[PDB]
Amino acid sequence: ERLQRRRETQV
Amino acid sequence: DSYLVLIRITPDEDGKFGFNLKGGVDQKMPLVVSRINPESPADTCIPKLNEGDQIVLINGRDISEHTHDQVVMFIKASRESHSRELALVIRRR
Ligand code: NA
Repeated sequence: ERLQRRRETQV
Repeated sequence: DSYLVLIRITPDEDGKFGFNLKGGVDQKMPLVVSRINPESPADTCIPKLNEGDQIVLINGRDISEHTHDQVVMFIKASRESHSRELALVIRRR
């Protein structure tokens, strides 16, 4: 239906 | 077919494990390792973490209904443990 830009996190 | 791997990482002096994470219930995608920093802890443990690995258990905790931020919290919290070791069960092809 819809998809925002996905977050990526450095750990 | 897919298989599971138990990965145990100790963070470096800056509290970092050396990998990037995408995913979470709010991201409509599983937890996926999107990058490995070369020669970091995640890259030099045995067995090593791989880009593309899907994380399914974090220090014994099932993460299937947790958000990206909640998962990040779980990973950082591993650094406060008695040994401060991150134990991931991942799924790989
Ligand atoms: Na999840």
